[PDB]
Amino acid sequence: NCYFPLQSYGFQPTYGVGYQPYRVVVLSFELLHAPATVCGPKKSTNLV
Amino acid sequence: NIDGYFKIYSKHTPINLVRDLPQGFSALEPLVDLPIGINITRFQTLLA
Ligand SMILES: *[C@@H]1O[C@H](CO)[C@@H](O)[C@H](O)[C@H]1NC(C)=O
Repeated sequence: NCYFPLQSYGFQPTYGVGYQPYRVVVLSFELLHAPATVCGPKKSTNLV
Repeated sequence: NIDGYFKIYSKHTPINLVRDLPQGFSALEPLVDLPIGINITRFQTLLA
């Protein structure tokens, strides 16, 4: 009942629709306590 | 340091004087603004 706590993944090109490897990104952000150093792009138009 | 933004304004001007801070007048232009957020309580320079 001792267990080494990790278990390495197995990813072969033969596996079914579940076992296979999927990459993840989480755009985590912690919000609204400080001055801004990022926003999205501020699109613009021709000068009449 | 204003509401989480640091600001530098500066000048360089030519002189000919021996001793004291030259009597006369010029303004400083704003050079750079940075959103650093830190508490500047105190400071030091850097010699070479
Ligand atoms: C600056 O000081 C205030 C007052 O203690 C504090 O609320 C704030 O978190 C401080 N910020 C830093 C980066 O020291």
